[PDB]
Amino acid sequence: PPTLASLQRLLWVRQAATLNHIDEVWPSLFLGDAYAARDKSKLIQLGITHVVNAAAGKFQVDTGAKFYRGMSLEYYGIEADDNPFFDLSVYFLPVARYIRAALSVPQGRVLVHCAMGVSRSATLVLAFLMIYENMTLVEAIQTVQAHRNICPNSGFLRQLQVLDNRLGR
Repeated sequence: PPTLASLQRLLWVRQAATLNHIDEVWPSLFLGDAYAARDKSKLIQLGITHVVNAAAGKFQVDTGAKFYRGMSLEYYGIEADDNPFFDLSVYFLPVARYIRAALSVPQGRVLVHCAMGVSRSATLVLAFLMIYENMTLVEAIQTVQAHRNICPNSGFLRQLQVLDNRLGR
């Protein structure tokens, strides 16, 4: 049973010098930023079939279904703030399920992005791994963090612990 400090330490202890716009963090599963989000072309390259906008909203990364018009891809918008007091966890299961049914598609290649792809979307990716890849939070992080610097905020971490916990039992 880890403490917060241990996770944050971990989140610190393993971080490369730079951060890219997108990153395959798991087979057919990408963590990206809003730049990569609107990078229609690389999207094409990568063969993304599903975009998870965890920074969705007119007041945030307002890409929506319309931005991808003509493009052969499906969209999920989650109107979340990167605030410790924002309950991302209410999105934890449904998104795990969304991402799951996608990757279950042969072509299934999912992008999960927020603004900078390190916290809000990072977190939703974590939960998915714990929930559907049989991982734990630390394992999730070590796995994910092998390809992309991440750092869910304290409250998102606290959110994950709880999830780790429900799953422990």
